[PDB]
Amino acid sequence: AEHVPPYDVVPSMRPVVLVGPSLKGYEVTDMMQKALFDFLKHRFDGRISITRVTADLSLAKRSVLNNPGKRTIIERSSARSSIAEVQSEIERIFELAKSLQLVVLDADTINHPAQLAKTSLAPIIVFVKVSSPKVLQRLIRSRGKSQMKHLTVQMMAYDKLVQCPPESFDVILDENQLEDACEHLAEYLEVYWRATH
Amino acid sequence: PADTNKAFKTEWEALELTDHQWALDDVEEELMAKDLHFEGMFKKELQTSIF
Amino acid sequence: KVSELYDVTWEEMRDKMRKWREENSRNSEQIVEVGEELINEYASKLGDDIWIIYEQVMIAALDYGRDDLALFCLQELRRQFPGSHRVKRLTGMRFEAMERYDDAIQLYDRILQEDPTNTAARKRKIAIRKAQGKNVEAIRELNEYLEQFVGDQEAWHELAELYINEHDYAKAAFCLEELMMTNPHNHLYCQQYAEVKYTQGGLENLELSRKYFAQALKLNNRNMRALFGLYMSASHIASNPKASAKTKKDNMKYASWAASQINRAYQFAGRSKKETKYSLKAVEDMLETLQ
Amino acid sequence: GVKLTTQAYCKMVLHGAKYPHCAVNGLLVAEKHHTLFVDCIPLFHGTLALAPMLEVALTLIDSWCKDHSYVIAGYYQANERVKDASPNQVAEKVASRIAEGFSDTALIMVDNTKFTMDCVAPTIHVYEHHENRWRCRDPHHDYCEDWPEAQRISASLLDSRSYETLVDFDNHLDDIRNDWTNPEINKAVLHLC
Amino acid sequence: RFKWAIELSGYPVGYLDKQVP
Repeated sequence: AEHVPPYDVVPSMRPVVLVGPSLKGYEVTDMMQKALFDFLKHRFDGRISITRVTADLSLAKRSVLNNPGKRTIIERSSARSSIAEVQSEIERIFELAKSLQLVVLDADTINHPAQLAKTSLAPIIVFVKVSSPKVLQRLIRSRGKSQMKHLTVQMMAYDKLVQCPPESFDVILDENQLEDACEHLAEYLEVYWRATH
Repeated sequence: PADTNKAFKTEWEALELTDHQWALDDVEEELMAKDLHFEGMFKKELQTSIF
Repeated sequence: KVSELYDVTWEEMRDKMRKWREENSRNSEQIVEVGEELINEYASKLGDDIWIIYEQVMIAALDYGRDDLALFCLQELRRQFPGSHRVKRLTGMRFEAMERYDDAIQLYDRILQEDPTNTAARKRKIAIRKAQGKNVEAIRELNEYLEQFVGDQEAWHELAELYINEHDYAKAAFCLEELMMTNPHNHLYCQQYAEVKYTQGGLENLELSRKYFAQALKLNNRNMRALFGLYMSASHIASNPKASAKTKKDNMKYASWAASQINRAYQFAGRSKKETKYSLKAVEDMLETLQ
Repeated sequence: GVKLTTQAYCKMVLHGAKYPHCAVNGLLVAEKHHTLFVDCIPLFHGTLALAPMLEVALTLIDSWCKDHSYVIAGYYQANERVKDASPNQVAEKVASRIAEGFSDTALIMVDNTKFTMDCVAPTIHVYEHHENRWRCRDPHHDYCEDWPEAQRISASLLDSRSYETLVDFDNHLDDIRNDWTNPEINKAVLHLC
Repeated sequence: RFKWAIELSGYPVGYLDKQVP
């Protein structure tokens, strides 16, 4: 049936991707993840790599097998998806992992774990969340006068992400202080780095 | 009204001297004079939800 | 909904409900969502504005298949106003929403017996007739009601729609003329009358359709349906093999101008938002339908 | 069977659910089981017995399909009454017009009784053109590529209140900046599998 | 104009039909 070999083709070590607390590309989430990216780059410089991917990566098992049903609607799905660039980015991830240096992915399209599960990447999911929806709403209001038009979609994304089961996520960063979350992520990063070394 | 029959007669007499004068005889020529006013119609943004 | 995906005061909710009341919108879900919260958490804030909200929320909840809120609102309204006639109409609507038509019929007959010059009961009886699929009886009763009470535009529009659904277009055109006579400044009636005349018959009907499409486009310059109809009618009349040369060239000129305006409008649309999918497509439609 | 795909079924359900109190209709396209459909384009809601806008929409959709090598092969309609699922004159006329350019076209009728929230049945009646009439070819068949995945996706989309973003041809005529190809629904059904 | 074209074929107070020039 499945006949799945144990030796599934995966990168040398699992890539790390950050999700939450809202839609990526919006101001609050962008700043929240930018701070963590800067901390990770500065603290662990020398053996840590950062990779940015522009094209969508959520299509890796279905609609990628040249399936007649779903490979037709790939050019008019409001995304730069011509399959070839997806494969090129997958090979890029594999070759970057082959260097045996810990790498992270800045997936501007990924905003939910369940859309990156059936893929063969099997990455590391880092969850950063706000304790209350009211706090997130107040932060959005205080950020500026431009995100008011996009408040509803951000709240929808936040509440949709809340319902995700904890087992889907690998680590949780729900500490109010920036330093606490930074150290919590750094300890896991160092543990994983020592595990493969 | 005071008397229904009086009003009926008055309206009958008033209506008898009215004749049709169509107001759409030369609408096309008036339309063709200038381009349509497509200015100030694609401003703002399409509404997403309530409020 | 306040502090829940939105940040609005109770005044804003009241204004939104009023605006939804002015124009006959039938988005029952949002109306129920706002109304239940307004009733629950801000009942005392509204001095005397809660009764019309009660009626609107009850109607929306009946439309939304949620009868507990409808019963609650009906109980509140009946307690506030004892023996009123609008509350009886709401009760009849609730009865007929549960497929209990005999009780609603007897209730409306009682209402008419108490007051013979009432209008809503007759309309609800016509709605009951329509709900069972009995189209001819509904048309006859609506004709009788219009004979009794002339000057009611909702009934005229409903009769026009019913005649349209039965593929009888001359009487629908007559009703649309009656509606257009009272409201000569509304382009929607002209557009619909032009569509009916287009669908009705042949050459002179097409000429009238083109005339009224032009009139509708003159009244409002943003009506894309009127422009498309004008272009289509001009092209259809131009190619008719039973027309004189003068009419043929006039219709060709009209079609050329309409096509130019359509192309300019689509270029304007494509300038703002970048999709470039119809500007490459409407041109093919114009070219393949030329002459 | 015709073996409808998942995107067409989900878009049809969403269009039918966006306007519960009206009557809706659209088009079905197929690539140039028997004939596998690819997706559907919702046309109109409200009053459907009017010629000019239907003709304009048919011409535009036909040209667009010809550009991308498709062919119009099906016509789906849903009435207003909850106990009415038989074709009317408009549906028969449109289906007969379509049949002259493509063989074994499909006349799909949406059944309001089986229009449950998540799923109880495919709630679809399929009519085939035999001589000069149409017959209900319903041997209790499965007119879907894969019923469980399709019903799961449709139920999830309905529960997510995602029909508020679906846009048909009427909304495109109201404002040109709308899109009748619905990329958002395609993205949602691609991600949610 | 071509191909796609559909023909649908099938006493409110005042209703007359003829002449009156």
